[PDB]
Amino acid sequence: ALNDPKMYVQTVLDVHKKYNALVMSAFNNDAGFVAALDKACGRFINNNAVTKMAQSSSKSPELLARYCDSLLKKSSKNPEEAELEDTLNQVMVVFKYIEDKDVFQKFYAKMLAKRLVHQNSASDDAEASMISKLKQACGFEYTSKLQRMFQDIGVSKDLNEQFKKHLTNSEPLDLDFSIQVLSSGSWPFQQSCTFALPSELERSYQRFTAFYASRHSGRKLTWLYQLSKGELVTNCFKNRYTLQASTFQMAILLQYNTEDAYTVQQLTDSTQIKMDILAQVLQILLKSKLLVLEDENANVDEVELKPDTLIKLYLGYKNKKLRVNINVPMRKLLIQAAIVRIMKMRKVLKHQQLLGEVLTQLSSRFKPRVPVIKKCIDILIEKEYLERVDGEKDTYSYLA
Amino acid sequence: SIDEIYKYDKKQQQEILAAKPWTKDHHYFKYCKISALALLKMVMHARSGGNLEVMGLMLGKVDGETMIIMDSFALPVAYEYMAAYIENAKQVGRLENAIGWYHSHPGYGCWLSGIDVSTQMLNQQFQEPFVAVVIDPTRTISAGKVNLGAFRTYPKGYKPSEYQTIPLNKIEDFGVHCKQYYALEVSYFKSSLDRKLLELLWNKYWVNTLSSSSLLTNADYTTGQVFDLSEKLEQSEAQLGDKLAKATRDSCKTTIEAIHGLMSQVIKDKLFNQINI
Ligand SMILES: [Zn+2]
Repeated sequence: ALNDPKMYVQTVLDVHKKYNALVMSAFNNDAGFVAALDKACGRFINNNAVTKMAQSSSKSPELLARYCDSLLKKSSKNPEEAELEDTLNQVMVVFKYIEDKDVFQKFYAKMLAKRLVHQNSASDDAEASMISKLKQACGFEYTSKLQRMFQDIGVSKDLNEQFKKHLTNSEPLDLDFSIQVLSSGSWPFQQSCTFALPSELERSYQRFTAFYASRHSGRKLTWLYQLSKGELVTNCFKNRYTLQASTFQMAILLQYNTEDAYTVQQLTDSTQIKMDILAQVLQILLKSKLLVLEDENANVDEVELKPDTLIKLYLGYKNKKLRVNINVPMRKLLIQAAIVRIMKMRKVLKHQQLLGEVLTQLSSRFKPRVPVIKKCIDILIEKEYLERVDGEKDTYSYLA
Repeated sequence: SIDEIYKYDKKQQQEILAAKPWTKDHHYFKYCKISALALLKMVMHARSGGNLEVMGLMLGKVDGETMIIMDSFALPVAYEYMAAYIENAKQVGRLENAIGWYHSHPGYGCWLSGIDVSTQMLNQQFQEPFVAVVIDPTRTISAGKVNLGAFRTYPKGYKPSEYQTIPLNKIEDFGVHCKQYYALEVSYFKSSLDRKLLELLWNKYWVNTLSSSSLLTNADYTTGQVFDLSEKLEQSEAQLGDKLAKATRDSCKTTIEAIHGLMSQVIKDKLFNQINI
């Protein structure tokens, strides 16, 4: 199951459905048959045995998120939107049975980010349907991050087509420029690695910022060059090569515009890339045999990548593959006590009214953050502590 | 020589505690005898918090239908500090044990709150002799007279007005938790002898007495008393067609206070204004 959990998930789906049909025929709601159902699914499925000695326990309940990712990810011939919906419908029913739904929204949000920003998402219309279904489960606050991620994808799509119209009124760009503006505070991505923009891509850069100054006022742009790709062609080789590479590989290849060979130190100094990231980029470039060094007999494994080796562009590049693509991926217990203490005096309190009375009354030490207090109050009301009102507004009450 | 309140008799206290005469009848305790030291320390702690709320324990014994209080010690505050400080009762050399708890209501009348009555229910259930004192600092400071709050509660699942000054906010809490406790008549005892001799320090003031500014210091208190007397008399009339005796007593005390203030004013006018005319 650990090696190939793909078919492990499919086993659970088939077993559950057939159990209901057999009972209603002759058993007539037998006491013994119904009782044995709740004991088998809980212990055997929710937490399996091999999660203990394999030092991997958090990943076990998280294999459901990747299953739904595979259905909405760009792949080969996929099932049509006629039989897939009904299988997803019963998935919602079993989802409420799990208690740690918070981690579900985290992993699905991170996986959705990589699917959308890289244009690897399939059936984008169906993606809105999937997120809409998750909204009904808990609320818009539960899917607050997810909805914003999908919204800015549509905004950027209309922004690019509006940018094309703006290009006709000015000098046409020598390259096709498309950009996902994304958003700050709603995405897992963040700028971490500094980068020197190549002189070829600067002008378009500036152009776009102008388009983002007239359209939007008081808005910055934190470009993520590690998440940007592009297509680069060669006009001096024997054959035309339209390679697809990230911004880092693009800059490394474009550095050979003026010369033929460079050392690692000059590459590091000119592009200001960190040692580890640049080492990984150089290694994956060497895997594609795009750049070679003087000594073929030298082994890259037992010889450290010292920042002095002179790598030269291989002018007789005749690699047998015409489809080169180097763009492949490389305990506190204080807040619960405070909550019960503040609910002692006031029998009935709103959720947000209770927040602040505990969130920031003791904020001078151990700033608690909203989600921690939400989770603690959830595990409290679960264990016969708050027993919130049956639906009248959002009062949480006490022993009522 | 009277006195006889002191000299804690261990055998009598153990006998009255083992007899448990208040289990049979619920209205056993009716009189609360607070000491001079008890009041002094209680009021000092109540005013030493301003608008904030203070609470401590009060030590004493039980004699027949009366509960006598001899001492009271404050508390640091719900955390471990209060429980650690509770050991003071058995750490010092004193035979008075503990009889109840006092807590202040800075500007919220003198009644008992819902959490207050629940704590009193628990304390009475597992510690049989217990009383709650609900004195008010702001009222005694503004009006110049101490208002008492001995408010022993009823048992659970049993069924059988004075300081009604709460304008808007907490009057709702008063109405719901009103029949769950009954007030105790507070009758102060002075040990005489040493304390009666040493009470001459009150005479040392002699200026707040000569210029008391009464009848306006506690005007709101008298208006509230008349407001309570109005429906007390209406209830007496409704029953008549003995609450009338109680209404008459309340009217007599209020009128006596008013005439005492007028007498003080007349004495001051004769002493100061009618000289050098
Ligand atoms: Zn109180």
